[PDB]
Amino acid sequence: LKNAKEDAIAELKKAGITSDFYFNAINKAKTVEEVNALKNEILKAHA
Repeated sequence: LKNAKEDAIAELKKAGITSDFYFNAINKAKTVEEVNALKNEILKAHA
């Protein structure tokens, strides 16, 4: 769970997401699936 969130946040920075409640959802993410869900949702949303 630890590094997953960091890779997600990093990948968002790569995607071009600099909006910080999303970083603080990802850091609150209870499960890895939820981490991925957030990342994929944000990506698809901005896409």
